[PDB]
Amino acid sequence: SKGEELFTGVVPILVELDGDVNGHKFSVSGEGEGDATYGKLTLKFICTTGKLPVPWPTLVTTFLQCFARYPDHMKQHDFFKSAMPEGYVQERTIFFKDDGNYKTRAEVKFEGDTLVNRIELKGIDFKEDGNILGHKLEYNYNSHNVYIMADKQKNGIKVNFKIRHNIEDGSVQLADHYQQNTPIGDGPVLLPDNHYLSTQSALSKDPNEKRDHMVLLEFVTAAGITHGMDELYKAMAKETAAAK
Amino acid sequence: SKGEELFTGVVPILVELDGDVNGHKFSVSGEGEGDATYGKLTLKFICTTGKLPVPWPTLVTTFLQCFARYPDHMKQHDFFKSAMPEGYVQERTIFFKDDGNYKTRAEVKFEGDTLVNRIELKGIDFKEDGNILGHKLEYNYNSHNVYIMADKQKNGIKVNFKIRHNIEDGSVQLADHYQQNTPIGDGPVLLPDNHYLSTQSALSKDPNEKRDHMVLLEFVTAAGITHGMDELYKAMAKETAAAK
Amino acid sequence: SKGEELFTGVVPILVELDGDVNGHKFSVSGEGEGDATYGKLTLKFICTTGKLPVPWPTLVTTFLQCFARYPDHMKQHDFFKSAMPEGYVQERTIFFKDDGNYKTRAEVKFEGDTLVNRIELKGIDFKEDGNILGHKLEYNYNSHNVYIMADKQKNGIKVNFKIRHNIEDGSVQLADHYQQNTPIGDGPVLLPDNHYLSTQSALSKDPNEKRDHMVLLEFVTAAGITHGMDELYKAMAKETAAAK
Amino acid sequence: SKGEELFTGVVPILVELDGDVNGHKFSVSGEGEGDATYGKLTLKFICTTGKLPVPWPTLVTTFLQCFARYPDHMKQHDFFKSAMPEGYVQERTIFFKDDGNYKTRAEVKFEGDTLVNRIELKGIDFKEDGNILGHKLEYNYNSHNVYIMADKQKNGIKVNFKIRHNIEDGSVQLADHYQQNTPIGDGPVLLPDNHYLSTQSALSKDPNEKRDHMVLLEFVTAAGITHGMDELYKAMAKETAAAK
Amino acid sequence: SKGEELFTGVVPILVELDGDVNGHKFSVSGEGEGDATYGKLTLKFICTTGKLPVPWPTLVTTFLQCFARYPDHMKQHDFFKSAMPEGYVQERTIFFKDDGNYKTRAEVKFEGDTLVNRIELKGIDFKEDGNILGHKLEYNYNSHNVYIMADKQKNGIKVNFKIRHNIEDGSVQLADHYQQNTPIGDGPVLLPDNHYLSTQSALSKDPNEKRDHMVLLEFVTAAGITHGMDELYKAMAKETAAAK
Repeated sequence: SKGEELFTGVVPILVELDGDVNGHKFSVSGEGEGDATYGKLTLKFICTTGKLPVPWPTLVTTFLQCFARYPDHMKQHDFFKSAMPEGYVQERTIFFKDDGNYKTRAEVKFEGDTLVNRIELKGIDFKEDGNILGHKLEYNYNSHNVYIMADKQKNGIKVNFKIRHNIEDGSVQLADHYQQNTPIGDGPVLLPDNHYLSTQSALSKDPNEKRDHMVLLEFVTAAGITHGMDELYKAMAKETAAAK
Repeated sequence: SKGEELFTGVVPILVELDGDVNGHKFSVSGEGEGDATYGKLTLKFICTTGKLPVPWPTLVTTFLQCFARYPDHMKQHDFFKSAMPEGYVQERTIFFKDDGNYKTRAEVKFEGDTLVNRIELKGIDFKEDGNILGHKLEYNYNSHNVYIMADKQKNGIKVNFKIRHNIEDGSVQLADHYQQNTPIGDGPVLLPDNHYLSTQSALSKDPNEKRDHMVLLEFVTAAGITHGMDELYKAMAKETAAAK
Repeated sequence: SKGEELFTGVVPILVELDGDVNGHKFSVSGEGEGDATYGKLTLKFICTTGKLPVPWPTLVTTFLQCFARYPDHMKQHDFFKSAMPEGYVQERTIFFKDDGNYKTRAEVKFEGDTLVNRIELKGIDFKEDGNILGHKLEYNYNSHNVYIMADKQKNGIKVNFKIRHNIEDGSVQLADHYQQNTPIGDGPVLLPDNHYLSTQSALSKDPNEKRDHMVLLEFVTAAGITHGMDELYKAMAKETAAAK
Repeated sequence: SKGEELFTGVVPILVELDGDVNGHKFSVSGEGEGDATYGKLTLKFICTTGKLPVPWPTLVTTFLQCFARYPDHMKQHDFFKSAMPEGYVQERTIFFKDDGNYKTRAEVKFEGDTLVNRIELKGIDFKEDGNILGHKLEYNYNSHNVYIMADKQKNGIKVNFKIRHNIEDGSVQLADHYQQNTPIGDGPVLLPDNHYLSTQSALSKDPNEKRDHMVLLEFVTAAGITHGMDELYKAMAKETAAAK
Repeated sequence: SKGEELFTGVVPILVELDGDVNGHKFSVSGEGEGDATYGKLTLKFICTTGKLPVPWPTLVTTFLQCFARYPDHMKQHDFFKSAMPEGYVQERTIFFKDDGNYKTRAEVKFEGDTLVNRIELKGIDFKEDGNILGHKLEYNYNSHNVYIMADKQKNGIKVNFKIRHNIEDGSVQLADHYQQNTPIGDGPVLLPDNHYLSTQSALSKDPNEKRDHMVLLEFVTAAGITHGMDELYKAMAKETAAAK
């Protein structure tokens, strides 16, 4: 598509979030850059209202899947870039097992050269003695699979995945993500066949930063559709010998 | 600074210009809004004296750099907002290659909630057979780099840049801009280190408007100072593996 | 309209008020200037009968909406200037919650180069132990919205708004304003569609002045009617990329 | 070393090349996978600028020696994997006998899970009537020996080899390769003793692909250092009988 | 056949095994070379997971019958080489008398110049006080006969044999091997008549090796089909005299 051409180089990113979790109001601003050619993301997030009332790892998925690397054979399955520059609405409900939930609405689009992610988040039913409000999550991040299917009825996609959050004691806190993406523009988009994104993330701190913050490095590659060239490679491997 | 806090939301803008180019007297009034959080400007200019005697693209730079987006790591380099609300004087000489020049003086400041840009312009030595008085400039606008340095002696900044004006035949008309900004108030300002602003502009017409006018959409982002976190991101990229 | 042309520059203002509040007779004379191009008002009021028997903030709204700034796209909604120079009658009833009321009649018109506001005020049913006659109002002023609708039957406008008066203890004293304006002249006027005025005011004292007085600085901008150019700006923002 | 552990499974590969040969600008993007356990490489290259201005076989050596299979007894001689994940710089000059030369600079490293090869190529002094710009090379590939020595002075390796390119008429076009590899990271690397890599390659086309492209299947095994167990095997062969 | 031509010289071998015996997980990697012209095999196996949980002699048969020497008169009976380079699947159940069993699945094929044997092994019902988990097997190996018959129904062969494992006390532990081989490719293979392979093996240790390992030297020759030239040799032996 035309949208994919906007991602050939390094694109500046701006993330803005306004949240309420059990009545605790907070805001986060993030800046960084993305290089979709390598499915790469480098971002630094600052809590602009003081101390973040929830663990930073609970916000990773909320805080730009258009920066995923789609292999050549699978380029037609990239809904995210096809919706650009007009962008898309990304909606989620995140159910933390035996705890509360986050409900988010975001708009991801270009504002000049910048790719902007503006998010509204509401969290409810969190337990004061639980892992989230108890800040019992390790400051690290697992590798996940993000499952994508077309949602023809809504001219978009339905996305589902379970994130694993390591807890201090060695247990694992699960968060079930129900997601849907819909284009903002009225133009045609690419609707994909079933596939997935393979994610990997590193969390760190900027030693110079005094504000409550998170440094995120993330790599995302699409997978799940075959390139159906196994029989070609097999023929060549034979040919290696057919003459030898 | 305190001034930067005046730019967190959408700010109404009012622009007023009085000009004389080779004795042709004209006035322009502009209205719009700015959202510095996204380095974004939306303005509509009307020539209130009839037909504009010069091409609209020659007036773009004259017709609010306080609406630029300064990345978090570079906020201390934003002279423009630090001078607010008292404002600043912006002076330029614009030398059109092989043609005349414009000399401008403007005062940019708040008047209540409105950010006001009041400008005096004098143009001389323009050739009647030239690109400017000949109206040979295409109604479009290029992307430029605006170089900024501190001017400690004047408690302000010195700004320099060359704009490229596309001509009907495919040639390019250059305009060398020499600019200086000085605070109006007696309070301390932020004096920056060398950096630049990256600009992008779109010119259009309001199909309903009968008066001679210009619709301008502009995005400006500051750049040039590093965030010096390349070695941190490198350490995390290693760590991605150090345990894997 | 023709009337709007009388407001292009700085216009001198003269305000004269004669009042009776619970039988306390007083008079106020004000002088200043208005610059409607910037929706700006600068006035100094003197109580010419001695000590003012009521708090100065209760008289702010009574003591020239023709000095409001109407955006270009909304100029046809400016009743106030369309009635000039003949002027208009401005009538109000101001109901102070759990206290008395003011009933005012004013004539706003040009007398030579001067814009004159002559007012008759009667206040009744004020409580001697209340906030008004008790002088419990803070010497400051809030920002309000003044709602305007056409009153075709009377060839004028109906105006309604609630002012918030900060009280010493931190409570807020409300004053419900019911207003109507009718032209003095027999000529056609501009009757508007529903809109509002956004007001902001600063109260201060002249350190040299020995008389009971008030210094007022006020900015008023009309709003509420869209410029319906959001879809144009959206097209340009796309075009920014359509070629890039 | 630690780096060798990154190659135990199937690793995705991404290759990006930007070239200029006698002023003809071109770019190539390649994707595939490597399984160093079997010294195996499967890659598909696309010319993203249109028609490739040179024969595909001239680019094979330029377009990931870390995927070579080092026998157990020789694992300490694998510089390529020891430099990972930080990676290495690979520089070459390729002198085509009686024709021009290519000068290349590449960076081979991990970007998340992907092994990336980014290359800059400049070709000069090619003859318009010659085998290269004449496209007289057969679309096939010979088996070669790649000679490796330590370069202690540069903390890397020096590599030298001659490739044989079959020409339409039955002649053979030689290309002398002068190569050097240097680590990107500041950590210790394995510096080898003299050895070689034995290469075998098959070129094919994807019958479904409309773009100018090349499918490559390649096997590389290190050799040249003895396992010095010939005398042990000799003793066992004797023992086979010593009791019989 | 064509496949036999791949075995005229020394062929490098790579063996990879993943096993589970009574829940003990282990892996073995082997490297060596084969010279089928002389029915000769030289291999060194390393346990890559630590200590091997079973005796090395129990794994000999699991850890490349394509390296057998078939006499000239019997070349048509060599299924193993006829299946090359595509290779074959080799499946076994090995029943250790009065003890557990191993079930194995292997794929034997060329990967470039290397002959690869990749094996999955599962062992169950082994007695903790028995010879296998008790490590009571002598580190030596007997000479056996491997009986081969065509399996037309499966386009392959059925193989059966009993191995003799010397025990510390002088007893002999038997292992009944039930084997089947089926081609991986869809091309025709040589299906043999009934015959056998005569095997001889020597086990040793590499005195320099610190890892748990096994050095294997093995010779295998096919037999069982007569060359039917006994009557010719008899005629010549007569002729020796018929003239003398």
